[PDB]
Amino acid sequence: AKRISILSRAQSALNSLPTFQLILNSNANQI
Amino acid sequence: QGTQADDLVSAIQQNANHFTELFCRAIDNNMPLPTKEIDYKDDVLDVILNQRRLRNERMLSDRTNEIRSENLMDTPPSSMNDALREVVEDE
Repeated sequence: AKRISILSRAQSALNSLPTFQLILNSNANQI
Repeated sequence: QGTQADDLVSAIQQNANHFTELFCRAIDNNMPLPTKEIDYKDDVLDVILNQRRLRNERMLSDRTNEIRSENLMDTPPSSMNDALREVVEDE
């Protein structure tokens, strides 16, 4: 995301990017 | 000539220690390329610094190649050229 964000605001015309949250889903067996 | 210039001499005479690295940085921004080639009669410090510069150039080129090969957005050439230079230089 850091290298996506740098190529984002300098092209589609300070910024701090926090640590991204891991969210995960699944459709496996529900015990 | 009529233009305005700051008193660089007094600033050096009062705070010379900072201006040492300021002048070294200014020299490093404007460094002519070596006209003669490196040889076996050169200093060991010279070959170490030459290898360090070449390694820096190769690291920058390899990171440029990897970021260009990833193709994050698949999309103004100078725009993503400058942006990719920035992301390589701070990566």
